[PDB]
Formats: sequence, C-alpha cells, structure tokens
Amino acid sequence: MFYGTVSSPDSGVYEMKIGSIIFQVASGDITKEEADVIVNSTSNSFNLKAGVSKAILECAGQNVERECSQQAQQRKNDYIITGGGFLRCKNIIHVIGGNDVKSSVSSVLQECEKKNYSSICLPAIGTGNAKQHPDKVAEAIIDAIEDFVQKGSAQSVKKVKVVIFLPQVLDVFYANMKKREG
Ligand SMILES: Cc1sc2ncnc(N(C)C)c2c1C
Ligand SMILES: [Cl-]
Ligand SMILES: [Cl-]
Repeated sequence: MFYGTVSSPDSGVYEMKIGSIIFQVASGDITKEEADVIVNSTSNSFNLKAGVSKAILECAGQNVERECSQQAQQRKNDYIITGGGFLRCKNIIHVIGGNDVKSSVSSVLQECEKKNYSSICLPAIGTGNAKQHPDKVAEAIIDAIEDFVQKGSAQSVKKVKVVIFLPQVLDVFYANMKKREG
C-alpha cells in the first residue's frame, strides 16, 4: 500500500519511497550530516559519551551538554529536545537507546511535524551501548515510518535518512528495504 522501489541515487546511498517520504540509508559519520533534526541515541540520564553519543556530544559542544543535564533534572523524560550547537541542524532530539525503537521514531516524526521540519537524520538507534539486535532495529524504524504515513500524518516531513556507523549494519537495513519493496 505504501512502498516504492529500492535504488541507489548516489554512491553508498540506497533509497525508497514510503508514501510521500523518501527513506534513505548510508554508512558514515552522522556528525558530518545536515538536516533539520539529528537524532542522538543515549542513556536514560542523557549524558552517555560512548560510540555515536560521544561523537554527537563532542561535536555539538558544551552548551548542548548543559541543556541535556538541565532538562534531565527537571522531570522524567522519555526523550529531550535541545539546540543543535555546532552540528548542522536546527535541533537535536536525544532518544534513549534501550527504549522501544518504534515508539522513539514515532515521537521524532511527531515533533518534526510540530516544527514544520522537512528532513531528519538518525543513527541505527539502540545498536550501540544498548545492544539491541540490528534487524529488530531496522524493522522498528521502517515500521514507525509506515504507520506515520498510514495515519496521514506526513505533511511537512519529506526525507528520513539513517546514517549508520558500521557497514555490516547498513547491509541489514538494505535487506529489510528489499523485503518491503513494491
Ligand atoms: C569502535 C567504534 S564503534 C562506534 N560506534 C559509533 N561511533 C563511533 N565513533 C565514531 C567514536 C564508534 C567507534 C570508534
Ligand atoms: Cl544505543
Ligand atoms: Cl549507528
């Protein structure tokens, strides 16, 4: 009902339509990306600095680290929205890597509609310190996007890109896209 065809528009980039949204995957350094929102995969204290979270907090800077700890002490948060710091984005959304990945992605999509944002870039959420299985993570990320499109919620969001640190995890995402294609 929603899926287009898997192709490669650029070297190392694989894409398919899901309703109105262009879904893309690539391996690389997520801190080099430009998007309205970049997603960080962190701990329930919002102060993990290991793997992708290390790279994101180091590049974003100390003011973003300060924003995270200030919000963490104010209430119990499922996720936190900060400025982008010295990353090339308007906001960072910091999600908990051990949480249900479909729920986390659904929340990111809804927050991006609230701000009239068009582009999102995320890592393979939960595959680092949380040690969630790569094919379960791939299935959950793509399922969240399908549900968002099925409900007619996609209006401003046009592009969702997963930039993945390990090439072996990229290969798992590509196989999941091929399973779904029209
Ligand atoms: C050995 C690993 S796994 C991993 N996952 C995410 N980010 C990383 N960076 C860039 C620090 C790493 C490194 C260097
Ligand atoms: Cl993680
Ligand atoms: Cl990753």
